[PDB]
Amino acid sequence: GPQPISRLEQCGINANDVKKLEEAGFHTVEAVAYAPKKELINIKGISEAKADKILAEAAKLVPMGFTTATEFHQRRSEIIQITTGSKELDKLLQGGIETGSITEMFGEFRTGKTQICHTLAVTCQLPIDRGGGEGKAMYIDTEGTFRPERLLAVAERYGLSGSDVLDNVAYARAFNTDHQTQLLYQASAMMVESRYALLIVDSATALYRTDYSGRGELSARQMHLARFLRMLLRLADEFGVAVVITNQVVAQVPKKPIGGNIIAHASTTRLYLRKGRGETRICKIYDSPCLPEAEAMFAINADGVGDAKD
Amino acid sequence: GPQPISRLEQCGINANDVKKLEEAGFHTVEAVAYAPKKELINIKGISEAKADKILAEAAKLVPMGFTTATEFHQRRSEIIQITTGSKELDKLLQGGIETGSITEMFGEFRTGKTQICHTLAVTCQLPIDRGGGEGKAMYIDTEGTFRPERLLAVAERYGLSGSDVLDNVAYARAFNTDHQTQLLYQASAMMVESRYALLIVDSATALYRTDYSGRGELSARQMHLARFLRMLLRLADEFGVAVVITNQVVAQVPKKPIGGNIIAHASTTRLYLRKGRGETRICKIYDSPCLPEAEAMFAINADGVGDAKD
Amino acid sequence: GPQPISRLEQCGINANDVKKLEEAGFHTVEAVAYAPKKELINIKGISEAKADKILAEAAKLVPMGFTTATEFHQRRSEIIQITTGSKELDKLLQGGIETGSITEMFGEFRTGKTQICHTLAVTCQLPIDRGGGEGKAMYIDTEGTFRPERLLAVAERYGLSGSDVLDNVAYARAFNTDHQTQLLYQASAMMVESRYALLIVDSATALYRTDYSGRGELSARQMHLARFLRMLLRLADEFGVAVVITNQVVAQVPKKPIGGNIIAHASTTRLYLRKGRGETRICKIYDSPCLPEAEAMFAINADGVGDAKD
DNA sequence: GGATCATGTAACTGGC
Ligand SMILES: Nc1ncnc2c1ncn2[C@@H]1O[C@H](COP(=O)(O)OP(=O)(O)OP(=O)(O)O)[C@@H](O)[C@H]1O
Ligand SMILES: Nc1ncnc2c1ncn2[C@@H]1O[C@H](COP(=O)(O)OP(=O)(O)OP(=O)(O)O)[C@@H](O)[C@H]1O
Ligand SMILES: Nc1ncnc2c1ncn2[C@@H]1O[C@H](COP(=O)(O)OP(=O)(O)OP(=O)(O)O)[C@@H](O)[C@H]1O
Ligand SMILES: [Ca+2]
Ligand SMILES: [Ca+2]
Ligand SMILES: [Ca+2]
Ligand SMILES: [Ca+2]
Ligand SMILES: [Ca+2]
Ligand SMILES: [Ca+2]
Repeated sequence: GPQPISRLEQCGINANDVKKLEEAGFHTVEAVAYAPKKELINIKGISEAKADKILAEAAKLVPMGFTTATEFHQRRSEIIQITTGSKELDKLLQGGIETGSITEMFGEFRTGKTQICHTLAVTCQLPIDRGGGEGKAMYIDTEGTFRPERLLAVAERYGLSGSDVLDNVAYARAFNTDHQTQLLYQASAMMVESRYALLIVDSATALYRTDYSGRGELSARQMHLARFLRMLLRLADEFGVAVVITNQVVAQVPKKPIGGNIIAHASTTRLYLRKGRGETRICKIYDSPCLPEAEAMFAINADGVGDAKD
Repeated sequence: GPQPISRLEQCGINANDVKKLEEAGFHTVEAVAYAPKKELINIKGISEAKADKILAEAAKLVPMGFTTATEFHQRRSEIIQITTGSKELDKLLQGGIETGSITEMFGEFRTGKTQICHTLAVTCQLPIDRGGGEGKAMYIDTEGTFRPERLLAVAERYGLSGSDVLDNVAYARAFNTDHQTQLLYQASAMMVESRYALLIVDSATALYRTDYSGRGELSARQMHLARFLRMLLRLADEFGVAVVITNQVVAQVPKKPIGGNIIAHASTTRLYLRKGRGETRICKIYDSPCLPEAEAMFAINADGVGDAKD
Repeated sequence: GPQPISRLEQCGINANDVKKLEEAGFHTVEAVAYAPKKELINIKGISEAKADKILAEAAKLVPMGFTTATEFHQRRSEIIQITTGSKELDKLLQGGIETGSITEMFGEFRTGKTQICHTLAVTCQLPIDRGGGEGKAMYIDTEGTFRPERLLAVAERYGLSGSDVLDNVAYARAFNTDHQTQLLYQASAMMVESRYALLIVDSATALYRTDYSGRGELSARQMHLARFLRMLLRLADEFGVAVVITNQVVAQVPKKPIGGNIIAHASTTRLYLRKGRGETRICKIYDSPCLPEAEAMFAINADGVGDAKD
């Protein structure tokens, strides 16, 4: 895991400065080592003469320099992949939902974006031997569509105790794009105390359509969204968590997701879920750096996402 | 219930600013805490130096941060669900129409969308022990199809006095999509004085088809509809009311509702009502985050929506 | 290849000064001969009386003066051009990706910018007879989208041993625009020990959008980007390497790359990759000093970039 | 013993 920022005290930085960084939003040596000098200068008391030291001290602990592709490949092969609850889907994602990267599943209504985010909120608590991620879940909602009774229905399918599952899911609701980005700063706090394995934002773009209405507000909403998606990338790098965000679609004037190019570039995996028949949906890999563009065929059963009981 | 915005006076904000917010459309601390900084800046007198304070003061009263899924589940289990007037329907919706979320029932003509909205306007006044919601009703109409004589016919079935029922239903007619959105701002006013348990918009999209005619006006009508549906979500969150909106259908060129993706995403529950035989209709769950896609079989009797008297 | 800066010791400069230059960022006589007097003065110990000598001594070894266009043309005709993995693309680039110049491929998501950078990371190790570049690869990533399993899939297609290929690719991740420019200084170190044939930055502008947010920060981000792109040009001139950088696009408010004029001028070749159908993309020459503006039609197969298997 | 001037980018539905 990541080293808490209090470790920096043992290096030459007084607690007055460290406690100035924790108030800014840094609760981990990684989060400071990743930050550029410009952000440290931007703190009310962190003078230039300090930030140069803080950065040079933090870089001593974390590896910034190069490495051969072998160490990366060997380390990457040990990355956790949370099971989706569907053998057909994991066969498509080659194991499951990666961690340390941003996955985005978009699709027309009813296609089960919130349902996948609900099983993932549970299976991410399974032991690694069972495909899970061995950690708590973190569910930021922007719709009011968080239904814990759907967490129990899948918790019982996997044998876990419904009591503990509803205790290892930290829920919060965003009421506007400002609160939504603010909950991420409070998220970095909680993520250094307990171990989280999955952070969910559902939906990641639902509030941006309405908070920025005028045609002149469009360039400002994509840039506010860009910082939000970058904040999400910082949590994945620093905490080794798995970020799953949910998008919405729009008609090409056939379905095409919203958010624009800023979200299509930032996302590493895009899953396009369309409805098939009855309760069986069709997930297709829209974008990925390693998976071939293919399709699967999962379902939405009374016990969460599963396979098409045909 | 929600705290009126005058409570904010006891914190450091002068009445000149509070009375500037009430003129904007905020009559509740929640409605201010949910609003983003951008909207407060947009008021004629609320400078940046104030909005940062107003937001930071309002957030002290209402909970914005995280919480475990247990507190949510325990609190969610105590949510009110208004009876539909049909045992078969409540068995489908698992208790009745939820509050604090947007329910949408669409369907071909005659299929009883206005009739369901008429019984709901009455049963939402029943005591909670009888399945109701213990509160007044709020009926925005965009068709002229509000018939109070149908409110009496169901008021007498439930034993309530027809006099009081027609006194606890606040009716208003929208003549265009602008007036329709304007009535919501006057709705937040009335909802903080009295206690409302149900807000109805029938129909929610009937006026959008005609107010925006040209093919180039389509992107502007979906965005005006997006703000309207977001205004509806703010009332459900802030006032804990139950929003029921009515849609229309169109032929796939078999029935498919209008409004597009902006209304399908925003709605949490979509009910598809088709005609069966005689006076018996068939409600089917088109979209929901917790209910399985099933069907029921209600009817339209002389005393409102009921069960198929077979 | 380029002469290491220790060769300058055999001329009249003491090791104290040379070791002062290597700490600055010069590890090659060329890199010193190219540097202006102003930069040498800027070192903590290199007085004016030294820099004039160091420059005049370095210029004795490397050719700075004029030459006829014949020697250049004869020498230019012997420049290496790394194969893209697609016969259709090499026919467009007339042989492949040039070395000693900055190539930039931009395009909407999914269009295979990271995939091209992945095959190029492998084929640049092929012997020159097979179209490669006979050298190691250098992959600076700013997205976390470096997938070594895609390096193996193309390594096996070309018969090379997957073990050695993942040993000749030096990977590093940039977490902000400061670290990104810092990795170039550590790159000049490694490039004088081993022989590199290709340096990759993917993406070259992804971090600049977010690190500089305010409208007033725009003039400072283009200038920080200008130095970065100049650092890239110094590596191409001094080390004879091939620099391939990846850009992102934005909507004209159809696709137009970001970075502004500073990156459009600095780039010598700009390739515009759009999606065609299925797995077949379309690369078009946006800017080049010698190639006509044409298009090709490659693909993204399970073994990397290739030709459209039609 | 004794004063003085100059530049630089960025998305979005609707029957017979
Ligand atoms: N308990 C359940 N058992 C079976 N199916 C269910 C259950 N709860 C919901 N569903 C089904 O799951 C689907 C709802 O999916 P979900 O709520 O994830 O959609 P979504 O992509 O979030 O949509 P939107 O854009 O409207 O928010 C519907 O088909 C619904 O019938
Ligand atoms: N008093 C009544 N007793 C019995 N049935 C009635 C009564 N009033 C209306 N109905 C029936 O209810 C149906 C009308 O339903 P309703 O007005 O809710 O339709 P709707 O979905 O709003 O339609 P539209 O799209 O045309 O507005 C018809 O079948 C009509 O015969
Ligand atoms: N192993 C594979 N086999 C076949 N196709 C693949 C494979 N891995 C990825 N792809 C395809 O390659 C494309 C991804 O391209 P790439 O990752 O290079 O895009 P990009 O230009 O970097 O995008 P972005 O801006 O999102 O980073 C997708 O169409 C994906 O389906
Ligand atoms: Ca949802
Ligand atoms: Ca992407
Ligand atoms: Ca009606
Ligand atoms: Ca919905
Ligand atoms: Ca990429
Ligand atoms: Ca150029």
